[PDB]
Amino acid sequence: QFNPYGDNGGTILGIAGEDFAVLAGDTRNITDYSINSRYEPKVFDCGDNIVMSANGFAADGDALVKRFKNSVKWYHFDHNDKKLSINSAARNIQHLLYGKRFFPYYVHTIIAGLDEDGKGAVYSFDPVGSYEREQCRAGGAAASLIMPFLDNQVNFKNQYEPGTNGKVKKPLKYLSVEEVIKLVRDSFTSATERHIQVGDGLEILIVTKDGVRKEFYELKRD
Amino acid sequence: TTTLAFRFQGGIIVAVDSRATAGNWVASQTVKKVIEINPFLLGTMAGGAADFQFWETWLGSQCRLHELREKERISVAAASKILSNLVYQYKGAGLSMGTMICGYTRKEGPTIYYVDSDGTRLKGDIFCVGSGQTFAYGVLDSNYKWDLSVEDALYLGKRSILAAAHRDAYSGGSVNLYHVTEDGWIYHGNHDVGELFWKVKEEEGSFNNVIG
Amino acid sequence: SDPSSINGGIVVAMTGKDCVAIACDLRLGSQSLGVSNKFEKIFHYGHVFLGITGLATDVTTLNEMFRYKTNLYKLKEERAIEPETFTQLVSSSLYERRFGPYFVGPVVAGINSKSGKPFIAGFDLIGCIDEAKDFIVSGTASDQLFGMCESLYEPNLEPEDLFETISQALLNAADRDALSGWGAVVYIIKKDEVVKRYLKMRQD
Amino acid sequence: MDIILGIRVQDSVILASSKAVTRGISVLKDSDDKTRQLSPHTLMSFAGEAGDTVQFAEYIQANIQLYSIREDYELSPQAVSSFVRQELAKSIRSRRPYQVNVLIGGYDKKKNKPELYQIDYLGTKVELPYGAHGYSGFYTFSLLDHHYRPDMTTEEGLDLLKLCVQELEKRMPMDFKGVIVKIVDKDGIRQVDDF
Amino acid sequence: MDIILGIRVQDSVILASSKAVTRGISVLKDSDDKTRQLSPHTLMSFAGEAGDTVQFAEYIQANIQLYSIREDYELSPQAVSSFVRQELAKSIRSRRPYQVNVLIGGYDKKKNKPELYQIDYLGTKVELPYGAHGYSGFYTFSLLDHHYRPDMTTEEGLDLLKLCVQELEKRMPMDFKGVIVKIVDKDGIRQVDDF
Amino acid sequence: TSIMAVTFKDGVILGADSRTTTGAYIANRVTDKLTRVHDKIWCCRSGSAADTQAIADIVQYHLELYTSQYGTPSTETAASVFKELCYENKDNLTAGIIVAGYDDKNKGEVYTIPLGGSVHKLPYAIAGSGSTFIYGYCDKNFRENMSKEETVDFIKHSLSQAIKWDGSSGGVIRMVVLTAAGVERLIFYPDEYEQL
Amino acid sequence: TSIMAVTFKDGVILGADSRTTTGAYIANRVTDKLTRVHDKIWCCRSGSAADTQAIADIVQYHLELYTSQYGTPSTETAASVFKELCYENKDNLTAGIIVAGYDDKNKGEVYTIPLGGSVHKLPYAIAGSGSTFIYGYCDKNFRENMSKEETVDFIKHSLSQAIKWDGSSGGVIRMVVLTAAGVERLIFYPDEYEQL
Amino acid sequence: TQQPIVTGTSVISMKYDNGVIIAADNLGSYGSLLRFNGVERLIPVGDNTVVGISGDISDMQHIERLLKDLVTENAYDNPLADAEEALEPSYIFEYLATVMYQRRSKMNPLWNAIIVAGVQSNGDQFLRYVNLLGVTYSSPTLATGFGAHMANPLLRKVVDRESDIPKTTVQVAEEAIVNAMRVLYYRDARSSRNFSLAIIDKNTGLTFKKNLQVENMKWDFAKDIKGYGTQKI
Amino acid sequence: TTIVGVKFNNGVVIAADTRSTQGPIVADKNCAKLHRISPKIWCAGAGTAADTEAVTQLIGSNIELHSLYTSREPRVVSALQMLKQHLFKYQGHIGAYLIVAGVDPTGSHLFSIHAHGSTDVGYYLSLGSGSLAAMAVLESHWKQDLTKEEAIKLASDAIQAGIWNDLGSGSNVDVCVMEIGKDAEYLRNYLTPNVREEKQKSYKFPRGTTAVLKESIVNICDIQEE
Ligand SMILES: *C(=O)[C@]1([C@@H](O)C(C)C)NC(=O)[C@H](C)[C@@H]1O
Ligand SMILES: *C(=O)[C@]1([C@@H](O)C(C)C)NC(=O)[C@H](C)[C@@H]1O
Ligand SMILES: *C(=O)[C@]1([C@@H](O)C(C)C)NC(=O)[C@H](C)[C@@H]1O
Ligand SMILES: *C(=O)[C@]1([C@@H](O)C(C)C)NC(=O)[C@H](C)[C@@H]1O
Ligand SMILES: [Cl-]
Ligand SMILES: [Cl-]
Ligand SMILES: [Mg+2]
Ligand SMILES: [Mg+2]
Ligand SMILES: [Mg+2]
Ligand SMILES: [Mg+2]
Ligand SMILES: [Mg+2]
Repeated sequence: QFNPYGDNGGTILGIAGEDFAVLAGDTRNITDYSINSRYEPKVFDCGDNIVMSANGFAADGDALVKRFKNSVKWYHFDHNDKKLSINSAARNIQHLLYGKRFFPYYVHTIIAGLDEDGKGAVYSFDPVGSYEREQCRAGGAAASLIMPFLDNQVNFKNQYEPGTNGKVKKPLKYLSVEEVIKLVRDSFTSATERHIQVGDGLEILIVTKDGVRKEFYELKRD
Repeated sequence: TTTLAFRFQGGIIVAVDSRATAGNWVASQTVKKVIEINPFLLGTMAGGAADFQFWETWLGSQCRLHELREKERISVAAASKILSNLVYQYKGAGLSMGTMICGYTRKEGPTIYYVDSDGTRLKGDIFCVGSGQTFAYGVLDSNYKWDLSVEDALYLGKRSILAAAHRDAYSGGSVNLYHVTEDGWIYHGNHDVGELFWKVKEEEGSFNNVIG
Repeated sequence: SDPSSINGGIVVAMTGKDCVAIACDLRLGSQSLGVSNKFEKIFHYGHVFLGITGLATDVTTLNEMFRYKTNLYKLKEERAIEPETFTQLVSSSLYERRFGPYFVGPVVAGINSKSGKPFIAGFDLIGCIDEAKDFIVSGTASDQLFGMCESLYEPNLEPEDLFETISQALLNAADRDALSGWGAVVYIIKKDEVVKRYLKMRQD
Repeated sequence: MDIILGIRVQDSVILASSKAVTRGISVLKDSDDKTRQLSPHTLMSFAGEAGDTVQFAEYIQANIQLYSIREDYELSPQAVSSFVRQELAKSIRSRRPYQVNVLIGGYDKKKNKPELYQIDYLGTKVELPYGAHGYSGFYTFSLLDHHYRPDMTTEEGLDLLKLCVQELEKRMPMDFKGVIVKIVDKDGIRQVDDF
Repeated sequence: MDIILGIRVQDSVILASSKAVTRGISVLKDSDDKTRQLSPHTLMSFAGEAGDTVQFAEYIQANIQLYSIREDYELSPQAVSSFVRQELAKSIRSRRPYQVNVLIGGYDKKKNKPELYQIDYLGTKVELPYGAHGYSGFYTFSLLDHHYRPDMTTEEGLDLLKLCVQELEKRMPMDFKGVIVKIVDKDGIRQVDDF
Repeated sequence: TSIMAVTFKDGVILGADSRTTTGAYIANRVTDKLTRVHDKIWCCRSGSAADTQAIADIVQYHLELYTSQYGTPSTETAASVFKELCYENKDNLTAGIIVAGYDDKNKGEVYTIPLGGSVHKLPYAIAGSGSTFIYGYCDKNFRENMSKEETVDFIKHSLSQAIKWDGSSGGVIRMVVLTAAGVERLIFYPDEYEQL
Repeated sequence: TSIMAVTFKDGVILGADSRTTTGAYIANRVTDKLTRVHDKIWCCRSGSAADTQAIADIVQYHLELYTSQYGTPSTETAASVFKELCYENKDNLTAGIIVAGYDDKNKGEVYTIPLGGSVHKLPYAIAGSGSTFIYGYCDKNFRENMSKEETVDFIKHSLSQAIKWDGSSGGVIRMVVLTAAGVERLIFYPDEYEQL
Repeated sequence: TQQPIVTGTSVISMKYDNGVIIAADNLGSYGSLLRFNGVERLIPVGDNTVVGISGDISDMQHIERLLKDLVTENAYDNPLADAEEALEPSYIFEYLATVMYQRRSKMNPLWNAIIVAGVQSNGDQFLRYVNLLGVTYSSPTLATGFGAHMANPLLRKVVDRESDIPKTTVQVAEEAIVNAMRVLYYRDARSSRNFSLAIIDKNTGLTFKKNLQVENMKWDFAKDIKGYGTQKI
Repeated sequence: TTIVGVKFNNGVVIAADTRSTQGPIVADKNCAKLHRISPKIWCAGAGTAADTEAVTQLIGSNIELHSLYTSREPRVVSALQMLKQHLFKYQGHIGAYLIVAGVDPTGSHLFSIHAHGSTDVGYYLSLGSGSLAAMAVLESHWKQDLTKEEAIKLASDAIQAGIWNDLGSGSNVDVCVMEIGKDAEYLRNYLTPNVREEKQKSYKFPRGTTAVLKESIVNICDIQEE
């Protein structure tokens, strides 16, 4: 019997800052126990200061990103070159995904950017379109390895203030872009060590009011 | 998932948990299981998350078109039936939905309709839906009265979710409270179960089995 | 259906400077239903500590079995069993049930009384030994624990620092697992003193 | 069979067990006592597959009664529960396992303490203040979590038990034809004939 | 849903239908009315798969109400039952059939006679003095065979119906939370609020 | 089924057995598996008898209509029409067809069309259940530009062996010769080819 | 797997390819499928490698013990011991073994033992997946009382074709000659036999 | 949904300093039967692109006709068909990738794995993969089927990353490809000795090599190997 | 798992990677896959990790007793015969795939064993999920009459091919050289090309960060005197 789905592995990570947002993802692409490519870009600039990644089955992931980029283009034509806000992009992606409710895009989608007040924004989708704004979200193969670490080191979960003994929580102080990138890099370094589908390279897309910037870092190739 | 909604003297209380699970994996602790259909209608999330979000957002569009055409607020009966008739067309296809359509109108008063992906549509006073529904029902049934105060009703709904959050592995995270009046719903905050459990344990004297 | 994830639960072990640490959650369940918040998964035979995850009836059975075996060991050898030796005993005992195994994920931890060397080890259900220097993980949130341990851990931590690391590793891993939590315990083990600490965590 | 409950209070253990025996489409009996006295101060209730339940219960009963005669001494509830667990743990890897879940309520005369043990068919033992098997816990645990105190009297325990049974009678689809309630304390075992 | 009964006496038709709505492990409601008035002197009770039951009942109701307005005339119970049968007979060979069993109780104003029709989901129609769907008949038919007379009064019919419900409450495993009883006669349809 | 087509100096020769089996019962022991789609374009049929007959009948119709409009079709054209039917309906067909024909320009040509619907132009082709047992023999014994008598012997010996070992093949060995001279039918009986 | 044994004037010769495949991966391209159960009684192995090795090892043990008590065993005796194991354990074995040996009294003998466990004494035998493609060739080209050089050529040409068509067969062509003179091993490489 | 009948095995390829190399054997297998020995699985499009195809041959022949038809269609009303508006490797690939994903989405796939190798207008090397699922990826080395498992490791020793491409000459690259083809012949049970190789260079253009053979094979050591363990003779 | 064996002039060498995995998760990053059957007979295992460990210990134990009984150093063919007959008896259910190598009074030997009980002889062999990557290197660079230094290089290069290209293999390269008339040298972590880079941040917590309910001393000591 023909199986229309496949698993291309990979892992992605989105983190929303105070006035910025990052969307990172490893550059390894696999099937079963073989490496297809050590550098296959997974996170994309879709215009209007929005970045997107659709992790899982790469054919569906590429199809979706392609259709969303197309949706941005036609939004400009139909509505006098108006900028597509991140919340509007999120709703639009829901309809793209739910449009194939009974033959789904086998991907876990994440987009990132700035909201209309200029604050950092990350949205997270399931395969059939259910979405939600979040401060922190890892997706893909090593998502189970990364999320607990982010609960602890970003949201300071289970951390309390010395001397008080469980009475006073650690205050939720804001993280800089330099501080977030450190947590992203350590998340992927750790994930690479313990997950076979993660490695080769890390590509980070940083979104600010000034625009979209890229940063690349090497990962272990075993 | 634990969601409840019950009718009382002061309108309707809606209370839900916040946890989302894919197997044993806790996908999210901050999920919004109450959809704000419009300023006067609410809907709850159980079963399929996308199906709920998509079709009850769609429902809000249909309710808006109704009051534009008819120059009048849509009834809770009519709004619930639009959704139940829709999912009935999709019956067999594999939609997964269990929701309480909650509202307060002049002609009906406070009304709750349980709507199902099997096409079931039931009017009722108390409803609990989800993997932790039986735990919530226990607290509700033993403590429910029509003449509850808005303050006590809000607490009962909060406490009933807590009961389920504790025992049911697939429920927890935090509790979202809503209070539905004729002039619209009123949000009554997000309450972390971690902090709420200890607060309730001490103040209420309950959960003596658990060491704190 | 899957025996290793009916009851749920987790164990984690770590090494530090002249010390080891082993920790576990307290949940026992019947799939979605939480049954007990006092089901400890760490046991000890002399100065050798054993954590066991998986099917609860086997956890109990194996504890009783290793108590049985280490007691006879002590009577004949005229000394307490060591972590290295006990590890081999666990491996032997599991493999003899090769085609009808105990559905468990054991974890050994302790300090060798003669050499003073910190020791930890892990096993699969069938007896294969994983002897790591840094840390061992086991249970329904093992993926989460691997992620926490890999980032949080650094070598040669002092006992009181190691406590914080292993505790935060367990707590945050358990909170991302439906079948783990409902309390937690941490053992800090030194050559001639052992401190046991119950942790305060969310009860959902 | 269907519903079996247990609650350990200050000075006693209370076991409640349904009376219905349903075979397919018909309720053949509405007065069935799903329990056996293992020793003067130890009671075991049971629920599971037909035949296996009674066969297992009577088998355990005989073994404990044999021990009592041999040593002229009553085993502690803890000792009896450990014995029962081992038999079930032995059973689960047999050719045809016993499909039986049990609650063991006993009063330890040495320690002067009531004790409730919950053991499932796999041989999974837990000591609890209150317990249940099957779908029973799903309705009653939220009420027990709320109201239970370790210093409750026997009368207060029965009232909390009535509230549990009422909730079951309201929300369970199956008609279990009420429950037989039995109390285990320092004086032994007795049945509450009106409930 | 579960239990629906029907009995045709001298001058009326009596329909009894359970109040429980169970979804899986919980009884979501205990006051559900499993019936629709098709016309002033025709009542239809129903039981089957969730959703399909109400959807079908309301669909039939709308069609009969449409006929009543168009012709300014009430269709006979026989005519309504034949229409309903055809819809179910049409349904059984559809893509997704209606999984609904019905009883149609009506009073024919032309012939001055009560009439009870039993129709299953396949479109199998039978006119009867008394009828049931599902497992309900298995308990009640022996009692109805024994006691039923064609010249019974409405009060006698209700007493025989109580005896049927009592037998169901004794021997059925499921708790159906009692029944709503409705009477159809020359004066129309009314509900017996105490039963 | 044992079928083959072989090109040679003067043109091409098609060869086939005559056995048709339903399980182990021989439904027809004198079957004609060499069938005509045009004057000098024939085919050998293997697989489903219903499918291959239905296909061949459609091809004959297409080439008859082709001829009415555009004159005589090439062997390549006939093979293409076979392919189009076999490829586009691959899910519902079990047909292994060898197409053979004679032009004056192109001379003898052989195209084989296996289950998939692919086309393969070859000097000679073998197919059917019985072909498996003669891959070795045919490869060792085939030469290009053979004479008529040599090619008849090559086919006769080959199918003789295929018949000997394959239970699904048997009966008479039918052959059809395609040259400039015309169309010649040949038949060879068991008593002749078995003693080879 | 392509294996064969052929009797001739001076004795018997066993032949085999050297390919061992796990699916489409060639696990071993230089395998020795010609194995010794006694000084001048050898066998060719096809089917499960584990099964045929286990069987051959047991037979060697039986013939070693036979020799200690009753002197040199016949080729028929060796074939009988193979059969006994293959027949009595037919439900749990996948083994197709050709037994070949040389007596002075009986000279060259060949026994084939297919899956079932039956025994068939033959002038020559072919087996393995690759044998299907050379039934025609071997039947047409085999003669009784051939010379050593002729028999080597017959085997070399046969297995060459079997290798050519069968993906499961390949590598080198190993041979073992059994005569009064003794035991001679032969090997033939791809560059030699492919151009035949 | 179908099953592949007549199949083609590995296609292997890599980038070098001035262009790309691609290769594939000339076999059309029918299960374990090595049925057809003269099948060309490298199909050039224009003078700047070569499409290498593995998997089902009937579907390959269909794809071959689509590409032939694509060249015809591009020439229509196009004065610059042999110049600025000629078909690029990127155009040809994207077309195929669209078709492959559409066909998998109708549950009726072209049962193939395809590698499009070529050189763009600006001299840039193009090398990208697509298969029956519509999955696409690019890499300095690309290989299908068994090639992925055995060829890539060898080719990655030459070009391990992007920065190794300018350091790799056409002679070194071709040597690595030819060696890889030998290894596949040793170890792939559905391969043949005969193969075709194509080089697309930005300076010297398209060089298509037919009727190549695997040579310099090591088999001599086989004579020493005897039995399966204990056997000495 | 990538394991290889390579014959050379005066002996045999085996090598292996050091990654053990449970599904897609790496359990041990420095796993020891080279097992000792006897002092000069070693083997590398793939497949079910417990089975390969267990079956080598059992045969190794029996080989030791056999060596003591016969007053002779153990032979590789004995280890081979005992392993295959054991594995055959269990019809593949004991999932042990082994490359057995060693030196004995007969000479130097190299064999492979599969789970169903089949054995093979060779000058160069590879097993495991990375065997195809490793065999590609072996087929490209192997020759007759390799020196000790060349065989170690070839063996470790074959393992590296598995480490980099196969996801089932990784971390370090273990080697064991068995030369005739010499002690077998076990080179643990012969290569270390996968050290983790320094992290961007230290995650050492401030003391008193975790919330605690109870503390207590555990009594590990025996029952005391007086
Ligand atoms: C609840 O219904 C639930 C939640 O994950 C979603 C987010 C509503 N749905 C499920 O399928 C699982 C089992 C959860 O209970
Ligand atoms: C040959 O292919 C064959 C013939 O019966 C028909 C007449 C072509 N087809 C079959 O299915 C049987 C088995 C024969 O091989
Ligand atoms: C031959 O029969 C064969 C060889 O691998 C072994 C070495 C005999 N057996 C098989 O299963 C494979 C497919 C080969 O045909
Ligand atoms: C290797 O064979 C392998 C290793 O984990 C062990 C340590 C030998 N075995 C496996 O099952 C996994 C998948 C690895 O390939
Ligand atoms: Cl025919
Ligand atoms: Cl073999
Ligand atoms: Mg990795
Ligand atoms: Mg948890
Ligand atoms: Mg919970
Ligand atoms: Mg239990
Ligand atoms: Mg071959």
